[PDB]
Formats: sequence, structure tokens, C-alpha cells
Amino acid sequence: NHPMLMNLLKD
Amino acid sequence: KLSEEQQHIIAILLDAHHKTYDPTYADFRDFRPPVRMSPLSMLPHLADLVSYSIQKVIGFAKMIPGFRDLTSDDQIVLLKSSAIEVIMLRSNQSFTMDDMSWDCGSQDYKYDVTDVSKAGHTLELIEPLIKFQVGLKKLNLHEEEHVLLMAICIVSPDRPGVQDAKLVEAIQDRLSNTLQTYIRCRHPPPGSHQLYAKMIQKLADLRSLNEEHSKQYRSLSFQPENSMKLTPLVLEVFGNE
Ligand SMILES: C=C1[C@H](O)CC(=C/C=C2\CCC[C@]3(C)[C@@H]([C@@H](C)CC)CC[C@@H]23)C[C@H]1O
Repeated sequence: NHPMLMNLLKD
Repeated sequence: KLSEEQQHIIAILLDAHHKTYDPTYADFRDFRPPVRMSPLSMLPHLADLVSYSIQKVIGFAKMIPGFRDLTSDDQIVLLKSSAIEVIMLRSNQSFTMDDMSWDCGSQDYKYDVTDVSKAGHTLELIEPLIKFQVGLKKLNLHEEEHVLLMAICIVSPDRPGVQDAKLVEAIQDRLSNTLQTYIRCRHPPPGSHQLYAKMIQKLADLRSLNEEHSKQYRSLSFQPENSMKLTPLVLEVFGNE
């Protein structure tokens, strides 16, 4: 899981 | 000629880089301070610098034309596998062959071989990293080429876990073609001699640096007392599956 990376990558 | 689309790609990547790379290094004051007196005294500062740099690399990546058309899954895979390579690439802007150091504006923020050794890495990584930095410097890249190379690095279809490899390759090819055309149209001889080939060789060098960094990171982070000194983002990007 990559919740921090996914957050930073979000639109 | 550069097509209008290729001019557009370069403009966007230049702007993307300007918005994620501050050449005064003003944010460095907010890191845990460098300590140069082993203890691994430079780990907290350099962990913070790496963590900060991941954030900036992500902010750059989001702006790469076409990167937005990828799934979040593939976005994640590409950034996780490339983050250290793009940090190495982007760090070339601070690197100086004057004294083989990364000079970020003041003596506190000027990093040499010994400082990097004090974050738990060995010469097996550091010597090829410095050699990489020298070879890249000597290419004397235009900022246009530099930002294109970082973007090509990120959108690499051969990264483990990529699901839609064809779409990644298509995105990459558009950037590669822009780069090749840019060198032909805008980079005068003699500097331009085999320049594209030499830039792609740098991407190959970066794979070897990535693998060695991974090995050393695995070793460094195995000890909970060193893992304690990292940041949550570094642990997620470098440590998670
Ligand atoms: C903002 C920048 C500055 O160019 C400074 C910078 C330097 C990069 C360095 C010098 C310190 C040691 C580093 C972080 C390496 C790791 C392996 C040591 C923690 C990789 C790139 C190296 C990163 C880049 O994102």
C-alpha cells in the first residue's frame, strides 16, 4: 500500500 | 523542425521543473540539521533532503504530458521505481566538479563524499554516483534536455509492476522524439555529438545506481534504530511493496 504517494499524486 | 506539440512539451516540462526546483535551496533550513563531527550523523539531514526531493519529483511527474492518462497504480509503480534516479539526475544541478560536491548555497548545505558516507552509504554506491555526476555535468545539457531526461526516466515501460506497458512506452516515445528533435534543431555541434545516445546511456547507469542504492537502503533500514531516523514517506517509497 502507498497512501502517502497516492495522496501526493492525486488530482 | 520542432513541431508545435514538441515545443509545448518542452515549455510544460521547463515550467514543471521551475515550480519544483528552487535553486536557492531555501527550504533546506527546515530539515533536521546536518551534523559533521560511526553514529551516522548525516542521516537525519540527508533523509530529510531525500524525502523533500521525493515530494518535488512527484510534483514534477504529475505535470509530464500524458502522465495523467495513466492509472494511479502505474503512476505509483513508475514513481516508486524512479524516485531515487530522478533525485540523482536533478541533483546534478547542484553538483560542482570544482570539488566533487553538491553545493546547495552554503557550507552547511554543501555535501561531499564524506558527508554522504555519514548517512550510512558506502563507496560501492558513492564512487559510481560521483562518477555518474561528473559524466552528466560534462554533457553540459541545456535545461530543456535535462527536464526531458528526467521525464523519460520516470515514464519507463520496463519498470517492474507496470500493467499498461504500451501506454507507458507511447508516452515515453513522445518525449524521446521531442528530445531527439531538440538536439538536432537546437543543440549546435560540436556539443551535440552523439548526445542523445550519451543521455540514454545515463539512464542505463541510473539503473545500476538504483539497484545498489536499494541494496544499501535494505541494509541501513533493517536496523530499527536507523529506520527510526528516516521519514514516513522515505519508508513508504523505499521500503513498501
Ligand atoms: C534539491 C536537490 C539538490 O540538488 C541537492 C540534492 C543532492 C543529492 C545528493 C547529495 C546528498 C546524498 C544524496 C541525497 C544521495 C543519497 C544516496 C544519500 C542519502 C542520492 C543523491 C544525493 C537533491 C536534489 O533533489
